[PDB]
Amino acid sequence: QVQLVENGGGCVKAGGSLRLSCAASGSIFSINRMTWYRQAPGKEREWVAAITSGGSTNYADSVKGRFTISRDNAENTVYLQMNSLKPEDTAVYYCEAYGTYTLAPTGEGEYDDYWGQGTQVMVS
Amino acid sequence: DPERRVRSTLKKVFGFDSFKTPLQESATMAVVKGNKDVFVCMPTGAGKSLCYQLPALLAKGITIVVSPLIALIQDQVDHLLTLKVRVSSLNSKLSAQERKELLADLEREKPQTKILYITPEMAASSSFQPTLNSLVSRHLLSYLVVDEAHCVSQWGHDFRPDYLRLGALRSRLGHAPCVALTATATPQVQEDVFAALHLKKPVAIFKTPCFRANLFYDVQFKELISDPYGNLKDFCLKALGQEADKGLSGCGIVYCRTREACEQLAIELSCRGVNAKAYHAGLKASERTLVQNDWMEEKVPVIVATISFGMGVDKANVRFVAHWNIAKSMAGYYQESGRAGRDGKPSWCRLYYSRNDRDQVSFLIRKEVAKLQEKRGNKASDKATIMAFDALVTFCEELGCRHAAIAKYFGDALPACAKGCDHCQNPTAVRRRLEALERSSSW
Ligand SMILES: [Zn+2]
Repeated sequence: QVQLVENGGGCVKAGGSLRLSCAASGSIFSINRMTWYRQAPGKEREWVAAITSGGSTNYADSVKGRFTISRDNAENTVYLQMNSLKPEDTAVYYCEAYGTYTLAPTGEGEYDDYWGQGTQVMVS
Repeated sequence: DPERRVRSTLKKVFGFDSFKTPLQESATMAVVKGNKDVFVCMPTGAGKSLCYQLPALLAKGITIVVSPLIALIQDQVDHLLTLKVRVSSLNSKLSAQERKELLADLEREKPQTKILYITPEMAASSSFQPTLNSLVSRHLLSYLVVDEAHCVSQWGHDFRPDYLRLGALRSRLGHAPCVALTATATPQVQEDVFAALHLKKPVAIFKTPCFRANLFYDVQFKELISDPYGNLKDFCLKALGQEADKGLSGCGIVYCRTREACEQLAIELSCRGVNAKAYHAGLKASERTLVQNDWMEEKVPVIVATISFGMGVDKANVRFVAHWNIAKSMAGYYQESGRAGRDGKPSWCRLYYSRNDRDQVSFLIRKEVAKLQEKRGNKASDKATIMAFDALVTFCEELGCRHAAIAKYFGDALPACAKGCDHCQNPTAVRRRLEALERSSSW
């Protein structure tokens, strides 16, 4: 099957900046929609921002202009640049691979949704 | 085990000792286990049918097969009957008595019918809803199958509003695994299939790859070529000369847009010492049959043809396929070029690209789209037509593996090109020629 493995979190101070990287493993041809969710402990899962194959992007109101996502098309990897961070933003950050087309040269593939492991993000 | 049964039923009923290919086998096994919806995209002559027919016999209940037209349906039913398999067809080309004989059979606990072929019209009709309702309730539905699945896509060539009801159908038949088949699906068409039919993740996919190791793909720029006619002759001489002892060995096709270009290219080739004859709609039927004959029986090694080249014509030792002019679509180019090397031996596929050609075709596509738009109004397929051409222009004007560009369009994995195109064999020489073209582009 497919691995989503997120990286690039840690502790930083208010006004500071991080850049998260989510790496997608396996025979991936395309992903309809790659989406950033964050889980603040004792709060409901929050939709952050997302990017379509072809690079259309949309962002939660609570993070517009502070955050920006992008895709290394070569790498099948997305990035979330988070600047001007706030204690609000403290959460586990993960990615949803909606409409994930996989395919070997044998001709044998799948089409599925996948979820990431998450990376910890602390803002003091 | 399941393998023991499948092998056994393949042998006892269908007659084969082993599957054609391990892809056909893998599809087949995935449908049998019945945990997943399945998408099967194999070309004509692959035995795509076996992948839902054989699993249907090994299940407890009935397999409904939805096919768009009865011509298609009929071929299958006759063959299944010849195998002594309990098949039936429900259509509106059937007498009320035959219809009602069948509606009745279906309302039995343990019906005679094992496999039911049905048209989309019939599968939606009020006359059938209650029969279906009783079949689900009695847990007699083992599989829903949708053939010509691509018909659900407006971005496919053959859109049917009929097929839009099938998604609702799939939903009602929740407990039942759904198989969708077609020969022809772009990635966009596959995403329309999976969505509109409400298939269930994980959708397992079984897709014969475009890639043929023994074809050598390259593009030449007519603008950067002093003797275009002379370049072509040398290309034909390389391709026809792979057994020097026989002299000329094999045959080849040159494809042109226009008849004038055919006549002319045939004469140019003939003069430079490669005997070539023109094939087009202009000629009388008799001249065509005589030219085709001469090519088929190797009297004349080279045929210069318009898009008219016979569908029923398949020769085994076609050593080269030269497009003098860019084709109307990536699919057309794949199909026309793919007439080469059916005998497994090395063959050459060359596109002669000019921006002037690009512009002439670009326009003619848009003209004939306009003529269809006056007769039946707008369609999202019209956009697909134009993008089918863009993909072939993009093939000509980029750096990258030629086989890989073809595979990306059709939705295959990155293929194993063994220095099997110009770019993979010498990346820098391609950059040279592409740069050279951009110098003429200035102003
Ligand atoms: Zn290549």
